[PDB]
Amino acid sequence: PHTYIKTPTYREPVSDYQVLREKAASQRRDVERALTRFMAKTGETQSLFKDD
Amino acid sequence: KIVAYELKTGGVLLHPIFNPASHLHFSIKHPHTLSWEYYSMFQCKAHLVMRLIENRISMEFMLQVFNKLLSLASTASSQKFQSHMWSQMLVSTSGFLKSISNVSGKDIQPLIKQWVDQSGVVKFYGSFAFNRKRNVLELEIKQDYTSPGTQKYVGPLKVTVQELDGSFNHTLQIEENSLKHDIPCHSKSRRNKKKKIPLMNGEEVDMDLSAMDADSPLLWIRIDPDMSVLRKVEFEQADFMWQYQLRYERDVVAQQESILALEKFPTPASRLALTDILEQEQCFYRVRMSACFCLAKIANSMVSTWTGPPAMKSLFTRMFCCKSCPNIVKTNNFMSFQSYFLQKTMPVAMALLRDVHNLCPKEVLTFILDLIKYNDNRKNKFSDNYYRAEMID
Repeated sequence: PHTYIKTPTYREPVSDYQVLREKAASQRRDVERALTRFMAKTGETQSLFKDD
Repeated sequence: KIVAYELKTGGVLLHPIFNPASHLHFSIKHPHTLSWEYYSMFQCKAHLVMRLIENRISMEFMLQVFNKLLSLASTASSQKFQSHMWSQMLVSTSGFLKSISNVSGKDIQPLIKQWVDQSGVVKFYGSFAFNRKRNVLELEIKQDYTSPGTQKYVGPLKVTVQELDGSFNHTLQIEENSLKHDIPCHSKSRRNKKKKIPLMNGEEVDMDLSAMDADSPLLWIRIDPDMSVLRKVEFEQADFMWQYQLRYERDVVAQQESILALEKFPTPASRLALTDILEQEQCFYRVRMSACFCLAKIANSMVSTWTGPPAMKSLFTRMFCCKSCPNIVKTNNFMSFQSYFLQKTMPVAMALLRDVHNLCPKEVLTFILDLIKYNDNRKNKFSDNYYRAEMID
Protein backbone atom coordinates (compact mmCIF):
# COMPACT_ATOMS: atom_id res chain seq x y z
CA PRO A 1 0.00 0.00 0.00
CA HIS A 2 3.19 2.27 -0.08
CA THR A 3 5.24 1.18 -3.18
CA TYR A 4 3.56 3.54 -5.75
CA ILE A 5 1.05 5.96 -4.01
CA LYS A 6 1.59 9.00 -1.62
CA THR A 7 -0.77 11.47 0.33
CA PRO A 8 0.44 14.32 2.68
CA THR A 9 0.10 14.59 6.44
CA TYR A 10 0.02 17.58 8.78
CA ARG A 11 1.04 18.37 12.33
CA GLU A 12 -1.32 17.74 15.25
CA PRO A 13 -3.36 20.94 15.84
CA VAL A 14 -4.18 21.95 19.42
CA SER A 15 -7.68 23.46 19.17
CA ASP A 16 -8.63 23.20 22.82
CA TYR A 17 -10.02 26.23 24.62
CA GLN A 18 -8.72 25.10 28.02
CA VAL A 19 -5.09 24.72 26.99
CA LEU A 20 -5.24 27.87 24.82
CA ARG A 21 -6.50 29.89 27.80
CA GLU A 22 -3.73 28.32 29.91
CA LYS A 23 -1.04 29.08 27.32
CA ALA A 24 -2.10 32.71 26.82
CA ALA A 25 -2.47 33.25 30.58
CA SER A 26 0.91 31.76 31.48
CA GLN A 27 2.71 33.59 28.67
CA ARG A 28 1.18 36.92 29.73
CA ARG A 29 2.07 36.30 33.39
CA ASP A 30 5.64 35.30 32.50
CA VAL A 31 6.28 38.27 30.21
CA GLU A 32 4.90 40.74 32.76
CA ARG A 33 6.97 39.15 35.53
CA ALA A 34 10.11 39.32 33.36
CA LEU A 35 9.36 42.95 32.46
CA THR A 36 8.79 44.06 36.05
CA ARG A 37 11.88 42.26 37.37
CA PHE A 38 14.00 43.81 34.60
CA MET A 39 12.66 47.28 35.34
CA ALA A 40 13.08 46.91 39.09
CA LYS A 41 16.65 45.64 38.72
CA THR A 42 17.83 48.45 36.39
CA GLY A 43 16.50 51.35 38.43
CA GLU A 44 15.80 52.62 41.90
CA THR A 45 14.16 49.90 43.96
CA GLN A 46 12.20 49.51 47.17
CA SER A 47 11.57 46.43 49.27
CA LEU A 48 8.96 45.22 51.71
CA PHE A 49 11.65 43.28 53.59
CA LYS A 50 15.09 44.38 54.75
CA ASP A 51 17.56 44.20 51.83
CA ASP A 52 15.23 42.28 49.52
CA LYS B 1 -25.91 58.02 58.36
CA ILE B 2 -27.83 60.59 60.38
CA VAL B 3 -29.14 58.19 63.00
CA ALA B 4 -25.58 56.91 63.48
CA TYR B 5 -24.24 60.45 63.84
CA GLU B 6 -27.02 61.72 66.11
CA LEU B 7 -26.83 58.71 68.41
CA LYS B 8 -23.03 59.03 68.40
CA THR B 9 -22.82 62.70 69.45
CA GLY B 10 -25.80 64.77 70.51
CA GLY B 11 -27.72 65.83 67.45
CA VAL B 12 -27.94 68.12 64.43
CA LEU B 13 -30.10 71.19 65.06
CA LEU B 14 -31.54 72.72 61.92
CA HIS B 15 -32.69 76.32 62.55
CA PRO B 16 -31.26 77.24 65.95
CA ILE B 17 -32.36 80.38 67.75
CA PHE B 18 -29.85 82.84 69.16
CA ASN B 19 -26.17 78.44 73.26
CA PRO B 20 -29.05 76.46 71.71
CA ALA B 21 -26.96 73.28 71.32
CA SER B 22 -24.62 72.77 74.28
CA HIS B 23 -24.18 69.00 73.95
CA LEU B 24 -21.38 69.40 71.41
CA HIS B 25 -17.93 70.92 71.56
CA PHE B 26 -18.29 73.77 69.03
CA SER B 27 -20.63 76.70 68.54
CA ILE B 28 -23.30 76.51 65.87
CA LYS B 29 -23.73 80.28 65.53
CA HIS B 30 -21.44 80.56 62.49
CA PRO B 31 -20.58 78.21 59.60
CA HIS B 32 -16.85 78.60 60.18
CA THR B 33 -16.95 77.15 63.68
CA LEU B 34 -18.82 74.00 62.66
CA SER B 35 -17.07 70.68 62.47
CA TRP B 36 -16.92 69.31 58.93
CA GLU B 37 -18.80 66.14 59.87
CA TYR B 38 -21.49 68.34 61.43
CA TYR B 39 -21.70 70.36 58.20
CA SER B 40 -22.11 67.17 56.16
CA MET B 41 -24.78 65.81 58.50
CA PHE B 42 -26.47 69.22 58.49
CA GLN B 43 -26.97 69.10 54.72
CA CYS B 44 -28.03 65.44 54.96
CA LYS B 45 -30.67 66.09 57.63
CA ALA B 46 -31.92 69.16 55.78
CA HIS B 47 -32.75 67.23 52.65
CA LEU B 48 -34.37 64.40 54.63
CA VAL B 49 -36.58 66.89 56.50
CA MET B 50 -37.57 68.36 53.12
CA ARG B 51 -38.58 64.86 52.02
CA LEU B 52 -40.72 64.72 55.18
CA ILE B 53 -42.38 68.04 54.25
CA GLU B 54 -43.09 66.52 50.83
CA ASN B 55 -44.63 63.52 52.60
CA ARG B 56 -47.02 65.76 54.53
CA ILE B 57 -47.73 68.20 51.67
CA SER B 58 -47.69 66.49 48.28
CA MET B 59 -44.90 66.77 45.72
CA GLU B 60 -46.75 68.98 43.23
CA PHE B 61 -47.49 71.53 45.96
CA MET B 62 -43.81 71.33 46.95
CA LEU B 63 -42.67 72.11 43.41
CA GLN B 64 -45.20 74.95 43.40
CA VAL B 65 -43.56 76.34 46.58
CA PHE B 66 -40.16 76.22 44.89
CA ASN B 67 -41.52 77.84 41.73
CA LYS B 68 -43.09 80.63 43.79
CA LEU B 69 -39.76 81.31 45.52
CA LEU B 70 -37.91 81.33 42.18
CA SER B 71 -40.54 83.57 40.59
CA LEU B 72 -40.38 86.13 43.40
CA ALA B 73 -36.59 86.07 43.07
CA SER B 74 -36.67 86.54 39.30
CA THR B 75 -39.11 89.44 39.47
CA ALA B 76 -36.76 90.84 42.12
CA SER B 77 -33.64 90.16 40.04
CA SER B 78 -34.56 92.60 37.24
CA GLN B 79 -35.39 95.72 39.30
CA LYS B 80 -32.70 98.42 39.72
CA PHE B 81 -33.91 99.71 43.12
CA GLN B 82 -31.07 99.15 45.53
CA SER B 83 -32.69 96.39 47.65
CA HIS B 84 -36.14 97.94 47.95
CA MET B 85 -36.95 94.73 46.07
CA TRP B 86 -33.61 92.81 45.95
CA SER B 87 -34.36 91.18 49.33
CA GLN B 88 -37.08 89.08 47.79
CA MET B 89 -34.16 87.03 46.53
CA LEU B 90 -33.36 86.09 50.15
CA VAL B 91 -35.43 83.30 51.69
CA SER B 92 -36.09 82.82 55.40
CA THR B 93 -37.79 80.13 57.44
CA SER B 94 -40.89 82.24 58.12
CA GLY B 95 -41.17 83.18 54.45
CA PHE B 96 -40.78 79.55 53.39
CA LEU B 97 -43.46 78.37 55.82
CA LYS B 98 -45.72 81.24 54.73
CA SER B 99 -45.32 80.29 51.06
CA ILE B 100 -46.11 76.67 51.97
CA SER B 101 -49.23 77.83 53.81
CA ASN B 102 -50.16 79.99 50.82
CA VAL B 103 -50.01 77.19 48.28
CA SER B 104 -51.49 74.38 50.39
CA GLY B 105 -53.65 75.76 53.18
CA LYS B 106 -52.02 73.37 55.65
CA ASP B 107 -49.26 74.54 57.95
CA ILE B 108 -46.46 72.19 58.93
CA GLN B 109 -45.67 73.80 62.33
CA PRO B 110 -45.89 70.50 64.29
CA LEU B 111 -43.54 68.84 61.79
CA ILE B 112 -41.26 71.90 61.86
CA LYS B 113 -41.38 71.91 65.66
CA GLN B 114 -40.51 68.23 65.87
CA TRP B 115 -37.85 67.67 63.23
CA VAL B 116 -36.27 71.10 62.82
CA ASP B 117 -36.37 72.97 66.15
CA GLN B 118 -35.77 69.96 68.41
CA SER B 119 -32.59 68.07 67.30
CA GLY B 120 -33.21 64.36 67.77
CA VAL B 121 -34.11 61.10 66.07
CA VAL B 122 -36.42 58.39 67.41
CA LYS B 123 -35.74 54.75 68.27
CA PHE B 124 -38.47 52.12 67.90
CA TYR B 125 -38.42 48.67 69.50
CA GLY B 126 -41.26 46.53 68.19
CA SER B 127 -42.48 43.03 68.93
CA PHE B 128 -45.72 41.36 67.94
CA ALA B 129 -47.97 38.57 69.13
CA PHE B 130 -50.82 37.02 67.16
CA ASN B 131 -54.04 36.40 69.11
CA ARG B 132 -55.59 33.35 67.44
CA LYS B 133 -58.85 33.55 69.41
CA ARG B 134 -59.91 37.13 68.42
CA ASN B 135 -57.84 37.03 65.17
CA VAL B 136 -55.89 40.18 66.05
CA LEU B 137 -52.26 41.24 65.85
CA GLU B 138 -51.03 42.80 69.09
CA LEU B 139 -48.05 45.01 68.34
CA GLU B 140 -45.84 46.30 71.15
CA ILE B 141 -43.85 49.41 70.20
CA LYS B 142 -41.72 51.08 72.85
CA GLN B 143 -39.33 53.98 72.39
CA ASP B 144 -35.90 54.56 73.90
CA TYR B 145 -36.13 58.27 74.70
CA THR B 146 -33.49 58.42 77.45
CA SER B 147 -30.46 57.95 75.19
CA PRO B 148 -28.45 61.16 74.59
CA GLY B 149 -29.42 61.55 70.93
CA THR B 150 -33.09 60.59 71.08
CA GLN B 151 -36.45 62.31 71.39
CA LYS B 152 -40.02 61.17 71.96
CA TYR B 153 -42.42 60.67 69.06
CA VAL B 154 -46.14 61.17 69.67
CA GLY B 155 -47.52 61.40 66.14
CA PRO B 156 -49.09 58.75 63.92
CA LEU B 157 -47.12 55.79 62.63
CA LYS B 158 -47.73 53.67 59.54
CA VAL B 159 -47.28 49.90 59.71
CA THR B 160 -47.61 47.50 56.76
CA VAL B 161 -48.68 43.91 57.42
CA GLN B 162 -48.43 41.29 54.70
CA GLU B 163 -50.93 38.53 55.42
CA LEU B 164 -52.12 35.73 53.13
CA ASP B 165 -54.96 37.92 51.85
CA GLY B 166 -52.57 40.69 50.81
CA SER B 167 -50.74 43.77 52.04
CA PHE B 168 -52.63 46.09 54.38
CA ASN B 169 -51.54 49.44 55.82
CA HIS B 170 -52.54 50.58 59.31
CA THR B 171 -52.05 53.90 61.08
CA LEU B 172 -51.18 53.67 64.78
CA GLN B 173 -51.44 56.53 67.26
CA ILE B 174 -48.39 56.31 69.48
CA GLU B 175 -49.06 58.60 72.46
CA GLU B 176 -46.65 58.72 75.46
CA ASN B 177 -48.50 56.13 77.59
CA SER B 178 -49.15 53.75 74.62
CA LEU B 179 -47.65 50.29 74.45
CA LYS B 180 -50.02 47.70 72.96
CA HIS B 181 -51.70 48.32 69.58
CA ASP B 182 -54.29 45.77 68.49
CA ILE B 183 -54.81 45.73 64.73
CA PRO B 184 -57.21 43.30 62.99
CA CYS B 185 -56.13 40.39 60.81
CA HIS B 186 -57.80 38.89 57.75
CA SER B 187 -58.55 35.31 56.67
CA LYS B 188 -56.26 32.39 55.85
CA SER B 189 -58.27 31.00 52.94
CA ARG B 190 -55.33 31.27 50.54
CA ARG B 191 -53.81 28.36 52.44
CA ASN B 192 -56.99 26.28 52.03
CA LYS B 193 -56.78 26.54 48.26
CA LYS B 194 -53.45 27.15 46.60
CA LYS B 195 -54.02 30.64 45.29
CA LYS B 196 -51.38 33.29 44.65
CA ILE B 197 -50.79 35.75 47.52
CA PRO B 198 -51.15 39.39 46.38
CA LEU B 199 -48.23 41.69 47.07
CA MET B 200 -47.71 45.37 47.89
CA ASN B 201 -47.93 46.21 44.19
CA GLY B 202 -50.69 44.81 42.00
CA GLU B 203 -48.94 41.52 41.26
CA GLU B 204 -49.22 38.17 43.03
CA VAL B 205 -46.78 35.30 43.47
CA ASP B 206 -46.56 31.66 44.49
CA MET B 207 -45.10 31.33 47.98
CA ASP B 208 -43.88 28.18 49.69
CA LEU B 209 -46.01 28.26 52.84
CA SER B 210 -44.35 25.27 54.53
CA ALA B 211 -42.29 27.47 56.86
CA MET B 212 -45.25 29.61 57.94
CA ASP B 213 -47.14 28.99 61.16
CA ALA B 214 -50.41 27.15 60.78
CA ASP B 215 -52.41 29.48 63.03
CA SER B 216 -51.23 32.92 61.87
CA PRO B 217 -52.02 34.39 58.44
CA LEU B 218 -49.45 37.16 58.62
CA LEU B 219 -46.28 36.74 56.58
CA TRP B 220 -44.31 39.84 57.56
CA ILE B 221 -44.68 43.17 59.36
CA ARG B 222 -42.87 46.44 58.59
CA ILE B 223 -42.96 49.33 61.04
CA ASP B 224 -42.76 52.69 59.20
CA PRO B 225 -42.15 51.39 55.67
CA ASP B 226 -42.07 54.74 53.86
CA MET B 227 -39.38 56.20 56.20
CA SER B 228 -41.80 58.97 57.15
CA VAL B 229 -39.93 59.75 60.39
CA LEU B 230 -36.24 60.03 61.26
CA ARG B 231 -36.11 56.67 62.96
CA LYS B 232 -34.18 53.51 63.78
CA VAL B 233 -36.41 50.44 63.94
CA GLU B 234 -35.60 47.24 65.85
CA PHE B 235 -38.38 44.80 65.02
CA GLU B 236 -38.49 41.23 66.34
CA GLN B 237 -39.96 39.00 63.64
CA ALA B 238 -39.50 35.28 63.25
CA ASP B 239 -36.76 34.08 60.88
CA PHE B 240 -39.21 32.73 58.30
CA MET B 241 -40.87 36.16 58.20
CA TRP B 242 -37.49 37.73 57.45
CA GLN B 243 -36.92 35.15 54.71
CA TYR B 244 -40.34 35.82 53.16
CA GLN B 245 -39.63 39.55 53.35
CA LEU B 246 -36.29 38.99 51.64
CA ARG B 247 -37.75 36.89 48.85
CA TYR B 248 -41.15 38.29 47.91
CA GLU B 249 -41.08 41.96 48.90
CA ARG B 250 -41.33 44.71 46.30
CA ASP B 251 -39.37 47.26 48.32
CA VAL B 252 -35.58 47.46 48.32
CA VAL B 253 -35.25 48.91 51.82
CA ALA B 254 -37.21 45.97 53.24
CA GLN B 255 -35.02 43.50 51.35
CA GLN B 256 -31.96 45.29 52.73
CA GLU B 257 -33.26 45.26 56.30
CA SER B 258 -34.15 41.57 55.98
CA ILE B 259 -30.60 40.86 54.78
CA LEU B 260 -29.36 42.84 57.78
CA ALA B 261 -31.62 40.88 60.15
CA LEU B 262 -30.85 37.45 58.68
CA GLU B 263 -27.29 37.56 60.03
CA LYS B 264 -28.67 36.64 63.46
CA PHE B 265 -30.42 33.53 62.09
CA PRO B 266 -27.80 31.21 60.53
CA THR B 267 -30.31 28.44 59.71
CA PRO B 268 -30.03 26.76 56.27
CA ALA B 269 -33.38 28.23 55.21
CA SER B 270 -31.77 31.67 55.44
CA ARG B 271 -28.84 30.39 53.34
CA LEU B 272 -31.37 29.19 50.78
CA ALA B 273 -33.11 32.60 50.90
CA LEU B 274 -29.90 34.58 50.29
CA THR B 275 -28.76 32.15 47.60
CA ASP B 276 -32.11 32.53 45.82
CA ILE B 277 -31.67 36.30 46.05
CA LEU B 278 -28.15 36.03 44.61
CA GLU B 279 -29.22 33.86 41.64
CA GLN B 280 -32.11 36.19 40.86
CA GLU B 281 -31.83 38.77 38.19
CA GLN B 282 -34.78 41.25 38.37
CA CYS B 283 -33.67 41.84 41.94
CA PHE B 284 -32.03 45.22 42.49
CA TYR B 285 -28.29 44.76 42.22
CA ARG B 286 -27.36 46.48 45.49
CA VAL B 287 -29.47 43.91 47.34
CA ARG B 288 -27.51 41.04 45.82
CA MET B 289 -24.24 42.80 46.63
CA SER B 290 -25.37 42.87 50.27
CA ALA B 291 -26.51 39.25 50.13
CA CYS B 292 -22.94 38.25 49.21
CA PHE B 293 -21.57 39.60 52.50
CA CYS B 294 -24.54 38.29 54.49
CA LEU B 295 -24.00 34.83 52.97
CA ALA B 296 -20.30 35.02 53.89
CA LYS B 297 -21.14 35.85 57.53
CA ILE B 298 -23.76 33.08 57.75
CA ALA B 299 -21.32 30.60 56.18
CA ASN B 300 -18.67 31.55 58.76
CA SER B 301 -21.16 30.98 61.56
CA MET B 302 -22.34 27.50 60.43
CA VAL B 303 -18.96 25.83 60.00
CA SER B 304 -18.95 22.13 61.00
CA THR B 305 -22.44 22.05 59.42
CA TRP B 306 -21.71 23.25 55.85
CA THR B 307 -22.13 20.37 53.40
CA GLY B 308 -20.64 21.05 49.99
CA PRO B 309 -18.23 23.60 48.52
CA PRO B 310 -17.57 27.06 50.00
CA ALA B 311 -20.30 29.64 49.63
CA MET B 312 -20.84 31.46 46.29
CA LYS B 313 -18.11 29.45 44.50
CA SER B 314 -20.42 27.13 42.59
CA LEU B 315 -22.65 30.15 42.03
CA PHE B 316 -19.71 32.13 40.63
CA THR B 317 -18.80 29.28 38.29
CA ARG B 318 -22.45 28.98 37.25
CA MET B 319 -22.86 32.69 36.53
CA PHE B 320 -19.48 34.04 35.38
CA CYS B 321 -17.30 31.12 34.21
CA CYS B 322 -17.22 28.94 31.10
CA LYS B 323 -19.57 25.99 30.70
CA SER B 324 -16.78 23.66 29.61
CA CYS B 325 -14.13 24.86 32.07
CA PRO B 326 -15.35 25.61 35.62
CA ASN B 327 -12.11 27.03 36.99
CA ILE B 328 -11.39 29.26 33.98
CA VAL B 329 -13.31 32.53 34.17
CA LYS B 330 -15.01 33.92 31.07
CA THR B 331 -13.25 36.72 29.23
CA ASN B 332 -14.34 40.11 30.49
CA ASN B 333 -17.45 41.61 28.91
CA PHE B 334 -18.65 44.36 31.25
CA MET B 335 -21.57 45.59 29.15
CA SER B 336 -24.36 44.53 31.53
CA PHE B 337 -23.38 46.80 34.49
CA GLN B 338 -25.22 44.65 37.03
CA SER B 339 -23.41 41.36 36.65
CA TYR B 340 -20.24 43.47 36.41
CA PHE B 341 -20.86 44.87 39.90
CA LEU B 342 -21.93 41.48 41.23
CA GLN B 343 -18.92 39.78 39.63
CA LYS B 344 -16.51 42.27 41.13
CA THR B 345 -18.16 42.09 44.57
CA MET B 346 -18.54 38.32 44.90
CA PRO B 347 -14.88 37.24 45.51
CA VAL B 348 -14.47 40.14 47.96
CA ALA B 349 -17.20 38.59 50.11
CA MET B 350 -16.03 35.05 49.28
CA ALA B 351 -12.62 35.81 50.79
CA LEU B 352 -14.20 36.36 54.21
CA LEU B 353 -14.83 32.62 54.42
CA ARG B 354 -12.98 30.94 57.27
CA ASP B 355 -12.36 27.28 58.13
CA VAL B 356 -12.61 25.54 61.55
CA HIS B 357 -8.98 26.67 62.14
CA ASN B 358 -9.91 30.37 61.55
CA LEU B 359 -7.79 30.44 58.37
CA CYS B 360 -9.20 31.26 54.95
CA PRO B 361 -9.57 28.02 52.97
CA LYS B 362 -7.08 27.23 50.23
CA GLU B 363 -10.00 26.52 47.89
CA VAL B 364 -11.16 30.15 47.89
CA LEU B 365 -7.68 31.67 47.81
CA THR B 366 -6.77 29.43 44.85
CA PHE B 367 -10.05 30.46 43.19
CA ILE B 368 -9.22 34.16 43.62
CA LEU B 369 -5.70 33.62 42.26
CA ASP B 370 -7.13 31.80 39.24
CA LEU B 371 -9.52 34.72 38.77
CA ILE B 372 -6.47 36.97 38.71
CA LYS B 373 -4.39 34.77 36.30
CA TYR B 374 -7.08 34.02 33.72
CA ASN B 375 -8.25 37.64 33.43
CA ASP B 376 -8.50 38.74 29.79
CA ASN B 377 -9.75 42.25 29.01
CA ARG B 378 -8.80 42.67 25.34
CA LYS B 379 -12.40 42.32 24.15
CA ASN B 380 -14.69 44.57 26.18
CA LYS B 381 -15.20 48.27 25.52
CA PHE B 382 -14.65 49.09 29.21
CA SER B 383 -11.63 49.27 31.47
CA ASP B 384 -10.62 46.68 34.03
CA ASN B 385 -9.11 48.84 36.77
CA TYR B 386 -11.94 48.59 39.29
CA TYR B 387 -12.37 44.83 38.82
CA ARG B 388 -8.64 44.22 39.28
CA ALA B 389 -8.58 46.59 42.25
CA GLU B 390 -11.42 44.61 43.82
CA MET B 391 -9.41 41.44 43.15
CA ILE B 392 -6.57 42.92 45.21
CA ASP B 393 -9.15 43.79 47.89
